[PDB]
Amino acid sequence: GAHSHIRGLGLDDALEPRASQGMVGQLAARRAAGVVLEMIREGKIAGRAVLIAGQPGTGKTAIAMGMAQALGPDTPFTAIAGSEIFSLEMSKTEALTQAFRRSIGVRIHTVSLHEIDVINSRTEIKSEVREQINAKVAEWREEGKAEIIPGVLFIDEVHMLDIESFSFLNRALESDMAPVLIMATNRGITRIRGTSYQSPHGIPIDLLDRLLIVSTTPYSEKDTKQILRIRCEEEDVEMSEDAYTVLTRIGLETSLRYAIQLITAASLVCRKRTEVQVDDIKRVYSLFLDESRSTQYMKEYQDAFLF
Amino acid sequence: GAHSHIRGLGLDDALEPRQSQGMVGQLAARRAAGVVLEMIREGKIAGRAVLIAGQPGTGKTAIAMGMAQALGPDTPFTAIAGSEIFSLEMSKTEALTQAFRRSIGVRIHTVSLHEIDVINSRIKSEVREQINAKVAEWREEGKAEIIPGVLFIDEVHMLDIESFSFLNRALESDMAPVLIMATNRGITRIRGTSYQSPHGIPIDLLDRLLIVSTTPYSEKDTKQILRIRCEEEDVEMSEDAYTVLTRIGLETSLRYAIQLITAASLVCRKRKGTEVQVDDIKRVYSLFLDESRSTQYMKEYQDA
Amino acid sequence: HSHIRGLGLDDALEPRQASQGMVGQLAARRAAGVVLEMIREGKIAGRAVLIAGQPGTGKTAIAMGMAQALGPDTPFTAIAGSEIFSLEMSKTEALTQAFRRSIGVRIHTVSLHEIDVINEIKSEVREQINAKVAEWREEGKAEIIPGVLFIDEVHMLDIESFSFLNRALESDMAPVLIMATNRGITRIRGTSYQSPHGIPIDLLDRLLIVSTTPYSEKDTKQILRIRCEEEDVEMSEDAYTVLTRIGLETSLRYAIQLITAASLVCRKRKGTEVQVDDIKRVYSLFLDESRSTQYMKEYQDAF
Amino acid sequence: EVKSTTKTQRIASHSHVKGLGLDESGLAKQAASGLVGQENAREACGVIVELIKSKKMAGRAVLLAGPPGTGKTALALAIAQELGSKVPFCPMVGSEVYSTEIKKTEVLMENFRRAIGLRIIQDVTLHDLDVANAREITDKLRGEINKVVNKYIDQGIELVPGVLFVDEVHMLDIECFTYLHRALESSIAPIVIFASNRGNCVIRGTEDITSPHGIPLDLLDRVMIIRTMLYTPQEMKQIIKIRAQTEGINISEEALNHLGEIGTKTTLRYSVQLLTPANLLAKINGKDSIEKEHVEEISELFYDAKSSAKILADQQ
Amino acid sequence: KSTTKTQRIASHSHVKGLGLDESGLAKQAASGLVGQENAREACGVIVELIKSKKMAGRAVLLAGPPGTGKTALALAIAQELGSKVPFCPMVGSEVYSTEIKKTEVLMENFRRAIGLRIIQDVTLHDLDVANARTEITDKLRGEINKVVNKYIDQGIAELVPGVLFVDEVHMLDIECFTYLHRALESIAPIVIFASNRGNCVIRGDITSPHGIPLDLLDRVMIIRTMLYTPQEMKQIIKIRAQTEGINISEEALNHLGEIGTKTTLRYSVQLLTPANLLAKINGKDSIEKEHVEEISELFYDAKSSAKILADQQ
Amino acid sequence: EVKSTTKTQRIASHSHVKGLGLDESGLAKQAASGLVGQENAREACGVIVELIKSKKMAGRAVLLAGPPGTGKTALALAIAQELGSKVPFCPMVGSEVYSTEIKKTEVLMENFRRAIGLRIIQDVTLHDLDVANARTEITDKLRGEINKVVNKYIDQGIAELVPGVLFVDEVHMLDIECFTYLHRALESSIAPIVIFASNRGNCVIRGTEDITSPHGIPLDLLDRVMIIRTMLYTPQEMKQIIKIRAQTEGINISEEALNHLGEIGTKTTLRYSVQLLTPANLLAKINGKDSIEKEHVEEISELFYDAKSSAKILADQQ
Ligand SMILES: Nc1ncnc2c1ncn2[C@@H]1O[C@H](COP(=O)(O)OP(=O)(O)OP(=O)(O)O)C[C@H]1O
Ligand SMILES: Nc1ncnc2c1ncn2[C@@H]1O[C@H](COP(=O)(O)OP(=O)(O)O)[C@@H](O)[C@H]1O
Ligand SMILES: Nc1ncnc2c1ncn2[C@@H]1O[C@H](COP(=O)(O)OP(=O)(O)O)C[C@H]1O
Ligand SMILES: Nc1ncnc2c1ncn2[C@@H]1O[C@H](COP(=O)(O)OP(=O)(O)O)C[C@H]1O
Ligand SMILES: Nc1ncnc2c1ncn2[C@@H]1O[C@H](COP(=O)(O)OP(=O)(O)O)C[C@H]1O
Ligand SMILES: Nc1ncnc2c1ncn2[C@@H]1O[C@H](COP(=O)(O)OP(=O)(O)O)C[C@H]1O
Ligand SMILES: [Mg+2]
Repeated sequence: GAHSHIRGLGLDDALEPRASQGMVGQLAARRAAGVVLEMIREGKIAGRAVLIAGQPGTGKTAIAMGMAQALGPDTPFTAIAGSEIFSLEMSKTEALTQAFRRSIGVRIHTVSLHEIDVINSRTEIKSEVREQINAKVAEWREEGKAEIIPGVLFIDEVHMLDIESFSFLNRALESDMAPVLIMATNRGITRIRGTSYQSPHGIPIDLLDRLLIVSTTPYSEKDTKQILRIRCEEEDVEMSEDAYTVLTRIGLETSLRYAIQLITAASLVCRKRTEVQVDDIKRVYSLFLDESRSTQYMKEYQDAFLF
Repeated sequence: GAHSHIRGLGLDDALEPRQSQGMVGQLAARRAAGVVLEMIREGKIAGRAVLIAGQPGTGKTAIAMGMAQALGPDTPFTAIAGSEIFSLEMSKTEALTQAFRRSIGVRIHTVSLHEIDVINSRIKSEVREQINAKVAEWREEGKAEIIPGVLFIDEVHMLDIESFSFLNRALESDMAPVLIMATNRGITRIRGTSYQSPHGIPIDLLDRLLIVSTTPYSEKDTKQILRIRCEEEDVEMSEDAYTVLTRIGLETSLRYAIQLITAASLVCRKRKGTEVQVDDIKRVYSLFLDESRSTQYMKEYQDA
Repeated sequence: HSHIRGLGLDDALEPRQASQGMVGQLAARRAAGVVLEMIREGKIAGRAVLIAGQPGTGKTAIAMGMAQALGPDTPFTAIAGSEIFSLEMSKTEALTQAFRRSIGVRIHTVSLHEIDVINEIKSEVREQINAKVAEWREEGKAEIIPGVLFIDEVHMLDIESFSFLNRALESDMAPVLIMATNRGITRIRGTSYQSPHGIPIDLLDRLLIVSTTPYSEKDTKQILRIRCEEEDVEMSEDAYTVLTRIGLETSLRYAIQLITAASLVCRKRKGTEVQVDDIKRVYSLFLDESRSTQYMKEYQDAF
Repeated sequence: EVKSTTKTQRIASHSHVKGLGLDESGLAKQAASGLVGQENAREACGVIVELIKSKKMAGRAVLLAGPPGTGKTALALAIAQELGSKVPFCPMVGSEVYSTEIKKTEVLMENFRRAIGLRIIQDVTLHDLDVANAREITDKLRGEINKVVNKYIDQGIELVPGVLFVDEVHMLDIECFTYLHRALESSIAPIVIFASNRGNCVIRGTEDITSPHGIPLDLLDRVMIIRTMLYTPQEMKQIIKIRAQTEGINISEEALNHLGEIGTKTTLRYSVQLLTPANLLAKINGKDSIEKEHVEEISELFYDAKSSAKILADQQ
Repeated sequence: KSTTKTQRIASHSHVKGLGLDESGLAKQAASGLVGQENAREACGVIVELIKSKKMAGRAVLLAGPPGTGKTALALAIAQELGSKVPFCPMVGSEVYSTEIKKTEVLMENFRRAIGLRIIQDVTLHDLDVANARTEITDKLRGEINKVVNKYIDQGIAELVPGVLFVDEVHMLDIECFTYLHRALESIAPIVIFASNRGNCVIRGDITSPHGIPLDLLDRVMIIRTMLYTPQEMKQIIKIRAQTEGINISEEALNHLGEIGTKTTLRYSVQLLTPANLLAKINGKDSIEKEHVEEISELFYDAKSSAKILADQQ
Repeated sequence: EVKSTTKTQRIASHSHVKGLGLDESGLAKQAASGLVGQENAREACGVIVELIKSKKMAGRAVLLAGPPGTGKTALALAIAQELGSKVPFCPMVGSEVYSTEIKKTEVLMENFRRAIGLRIIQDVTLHDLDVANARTEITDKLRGEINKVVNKYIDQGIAELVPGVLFVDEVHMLDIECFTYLHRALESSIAPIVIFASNRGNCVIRGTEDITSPHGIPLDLLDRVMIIRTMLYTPQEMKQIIKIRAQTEGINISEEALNHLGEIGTKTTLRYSVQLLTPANLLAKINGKDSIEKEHVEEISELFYDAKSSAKILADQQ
């Protein structure tokens, strides 16, 4: 796993972020997420939704994973990408229905609405089965046999979604059984897919006006160093103290995502002859590019093509 | 009715405009409309069509109304906008089909072809097939007579080529209504095409049109139109206010000046006033906006 | 055509300027000859042909000669890129039909398409004939000779169309592919991406491109002569010069159109041969595309 | 005794709106019936409620044109509250018609049914009966209710057409507008108010064709336009104070003044939306009301759309 | 029953043929036609070509300004071709229908352009409708063809393929040109296209002359039409008035002819009927200079009417 | 009892590619295992081949970014060879998924099946077993039976499932829907290694129309992608590749003609140069020569053309 270290948000009793629960830095976004958790607990989350604005690799997925963990240890979490709704074997809304149903859990021991639906379908998924389970769970909830635990639906790259998909989200959040919708994006003012209109995050204004927007800023040299040290532990990789300094500087230069991609690779270069050194970090840097170098060389080739 | 005051074109047998029958001003278009009326009555209108080119609210809808009214009584009429044919419930052709079947009447009162279709609908294609062959059956006996009227298609620039091709086909019928079209746009591209053309109508159709042009009304011409509509709305107004409202009609819109009459009587009424005064007007103008002031206020916000 | 019976090449692969009907276009004919030997020796596997040049440089003519220099029984199908866009036919169905038309079976030679016609065509009929043709080839009763498939205006062909040709050339019974275009760097139809000759880059990498040079006075003269010697229309030497002059100011295709029209004015004037008078009058009567657009631009610009 | 389908969430932020708040002459008081300032728009909304009642709104529609957060939704709810209490109100957004699951005709029809009701006193709507007699709402399921409703009317066992608020009007395609125009022509139909924040806009379902607020001129001609204006920090502070009273949230004038000056830099919606998380952060901090530093914290913890769009763009 | 669309051929009633002498030279005024000599002479060559069976695969394009007899010439080609030849005048845009498909729109106009001599002069379409009258199908077409074919094999009837005139050709799409390509490649009629435009994008970025693709234009012969002299304008208007039965003065003819050169020949001719009715209301027999001047002021040409709106904006 | 349905006309120009040409320490030799030059990419490919063996490629794919004729499909074949003998390699193009007759879901599935195999001893792919049962078509129900049979052999302990390499070229030609299918099937344990190739920089993702991303890959998948760079060859490396290319073809050529064919590659592309070795050899067979001299090489370069040059010739004329 990649978020294997995350066990919550690591905030104290006053929701103040204490490095804790597998979290490193990102204090402003953690306390903000903590406020969302209290707004959920009271019951003021209804009508509203959450959005994590920030650059790629700034902890957006980790914070929502922490948000689900802090809510409960037996609570559903469904991480999906904007592009995942555009599938050959499925519909845009069929992927979104499955994403919502995966997030709503049933206590009897816990089981999501999707597992209950997938079981009865296999005995894609006939719509008649879904309308039945909905009425069935409603009676079970009424009598007191089953308890509904609304989970967390994390949708990253939310700028890929269209007006038809945002319409679905508005209809699904209208349910009482509805989970907490934590969206995320790397985009500013872009056009809303399916329309000729430009908007912040590529989200329509009718949904923006109900959003709890949080911001994630890139990590410092000290923050980046601990994330890579926590990854080395999770990947059982031994590295020299000055290799961390070179890897983090590369992690600041390019990305943390790429720095983590280098951890796995740089250790097998060390396994070719004890502890990963600066030259193993430097060798694997020339061996594997970062997207910013990959596009630069292609631009340099296409520039000389005009000469 | 928005045109309730119209009873005809207000023309003498010498086809000169009285400057009558509900009409005021627009001397040019009123005379040309009478000439067009003569062609229909003389049966020299087949293959041909009419097009009233003019700025919004300069007579076009009323001139076509007055044309249908002067052609005698019980003459069928249908006033549809170009955008009306684009429906979620209907099809582009089916919407125009119903507009054509509405402007064609049958006399024993005069029952339009669309009314007959209404009896056998919740209109299905199988329904029209039975009725059409039954009308020619009533034509052999001579019991019934086909009296087609006027189909006024305003905002014609909205019509695409699939619908313009349908018009050609629909106008080819022996029993066909007189097609009167209206637009405010000059050289525009034909919807569905890459090519430009005057009024957004295909080149082939313009070579059949009896194009008439409506010019803007002067202060004296606007004051009589506003007087007629005031009298039509049972709204007694001060002559000081008739001036202010006509000034708003010239500076803004006639469609807007008429829009303020209805609301001005209520402002006057609520303050237990006798007749509508200038301060009822100044207020209703400050309360309700006109598209020009409405858009400029939005343009002034976006820049900030 | 009706004059192109082959390339007109010697044992050492060298054109003669006037042999087997072919006139001029030496380098391109010799380039075309090298392809013939690659088809012959069996080294045309996973490769295709393209002929690039201005309209009327004998691209279609060289394609006609290649099949004729392959045998007098070898099938030939010359489709245009603008002909796959049909109302009564799918873009891939028109290409399947053109492919099968290019693949002949021996008894007498009969195309795989002519076998479908006797029996658009259903995908059920296709599996039937293919299963029967698989039996005759194994037994020895019939001989499947893969012919020549010429595709002019190939810049018209879309992304799916080119993706079809890839699966169709993956066959062992597949015919040879020869394409033609007068366009340089053009966009690949069905995409925003541009490429040389409007062809996907992965197919261009497989093409054996041949360039055609425009004909000179003497080169154009023999081409017109041969066609006049074909159309049963006799004309003066003074008229031949006038017709080449026109055919070089306009195009070769337009010059050939004036042969049929000038021969008519001649007979109606009670003449033996077609003089200059019958050519210049027939030049003013019927215009070329280049002259036609010039007057319309003059009128539509002011109107 | 039946159920209510009413969208609670959509009208939760407007609970303080009890009507228009206009005196006998027709003029607006600064603060009355839950509404603060917005005098000219409230006064113009008065004439509309008069026009509906005097039966002079035939084929006519309304448009509220102003910047986002300037009480467009509040005034349309005020018109419903002015005609009488329990008079149906339907708050929809233009983008709601674009669903893969349900057809464009089915979305709109439901809203019109939600906007027309009947007093049997049983204060209920046409759509409330639809779900009750389906406990799928089809062409056949609807018609069965229409005949049942007609039977109660004929004898005397009362139809009340309400208000259908269509926000983000420019989002609608030309075909959606025709559906509205034909429906607005009927006598038993409800007054349709539209809301925009744009000028000359390209009508959806077309290309090239631009029109005021992206509304076809066929419809736009039979439309009464009311302008709504940006609130001052002072007008805003009065709204943020009223909302806190309605939610039972205690707050200091110092925090309120800062919350009001945020409304200037953001929207009236954004500031009021901070009233709840700040009240919750005070709960954690063991304080009764919201201090000036609680508002300043929730302003640092949470962002508006434009601010977060700027951060991402400036970082890149 | 003759199902010919009467209205489409109402402005060309006077056209009896090309009016060329035994050799092939145009007279100033012959067979209803005035001026347009080079085009009329070039049409005669095509008349001899079809009769020589040398138009195999070849099509025609009459290109020039609107109202320069492009439709009139195409009608005369059918007139000259033989005794009552099936002339069908279609428009490129006619295929774009929501009701019926392009295929059936094209087939209908094609069947309208192929006749049959049995002396009974009836087209394939005037028999297609006779079979159905609910709608013309492909199996129904086979029924008429089975009848049509036996007549020749019994020697009773002879087939006559005619003229299919197509104006606004640039309006047809890529699929429509492929349909025509098969049709021309056959007892098929002569496809005569007419374009008032130059280099045009083929419907369905690929620009080409007259909107016709290069694959079809390789087998197309172009005959240019030209604008008329004010003396030719007076003649054509006088012919139309003589064919319509309306009296008009030469003083008014100069003005009505001048109006035509300024606008179009089609619009000036179409001004005769209103000018006639203006005079009838005044109890007159003929049309004077004032009657023309009034109608020309009352009515506008689409070119100058859209100019007023642009002037006002 | 077995028959493979591999498209050899796709791996034709890679007959000399035995492996990567690396040593024990993981460094590339100047010339080894059929590959010349491209040392940094070859050293990187080895690190990938080593990671697939350690099983530390979970949810990871590879991207080769470089100009045409830089050995992208060559290195991908060498990856499959260096994985082991008879390891399944399936090369495809982004265009291939587009067809009006065959649905894109089936095209992607066909190539996915060719990229996974079994080891009993007769090495064959899962697509070979799909067509064998069809004496007609391949449906989902047909695959359902074949998979149950294929798993039963592993459930008993007869044949090990050996997945290999799935090489995808012109990745910018794939659409947003195609990318989801790849990413969802990439997560699978028994799935092959997906190798992408790009001669483009920042590109508009197909289906988005407006959205741009590096190499036309939606960022969700590019985060899981390992990038390796391919560079243009030095004229020394150029002659070296063409030399082995002539030897494997069995074509004899002078070192002087090799110098002219080598300099043409630098001017155009390496792919174009190797594609001149067959028309030149057959030309010499007509003249009467058992080797290729500069004469034939200069002639074929003047008679036959590359995309870039011929397109420029038409541009001059028009
Ligand atoms: N000459 C007139 N005499 C009497 N009433 C008139 C005259 N001209 C306009 N009106 C009245 O003023 C109103 C304005 O509508 P009208 O002129 O008919 O619209 P239009 O010019 O056809 O274009 P739009 O419908 O507004 O888009 C309605 C009409 O009855
Ligand atoms: N004039 C006002 N008086 C009282 N509350 C107001 C006023 N204007 C707006 N509000 C309240 O402010 C919030 C945002 O306003 P809203 O009506 O939704 O604006 P809009 O429709 O223009 O976006 C709502 O809670 C609304 O009730
Ligand atoms: N503040 C933090 N504390 C603890 N671990 C952290 C961390 N920020 C990152 N990480 C770890 O590195 C991983 C980087 O991926 P990701 O965070 O999901 O990027 P994105 O913005 O797209 O959502 C995830 C997380 O486990
Ligand atoms: N080398 C030659 N020898 C003899 N006749 C020749 C000729 N090259 C051309 N022609 C004749 O002129 C015409 C030219 O067109 P075409 O051959 O079809 O090719 P393209 O696509 O470039 O237009 C047709 C052909 O009969
Ligand atoms: N040379 C001539 N002699 C006699 N009458 C003539 C004539 N040229 C035209 N006409 C007549 O004028 C009318 C308009 O010409 P039209 O055929 O429609 O031209 P276009 O296709 O470009 O639109 C109708 C025609 O019969
Ligand atoms: N380093 C090397 N050593 C030996 N031969 C090499 C080689 N690099 C390439 N080649 C050979 O050149 C030929 C064309 O190269 P290709 O792989 O298809 O181009 P692309 O980068 O786009 O994928 C075939 C290939 O085996
Ligand atoms: Mg050509």
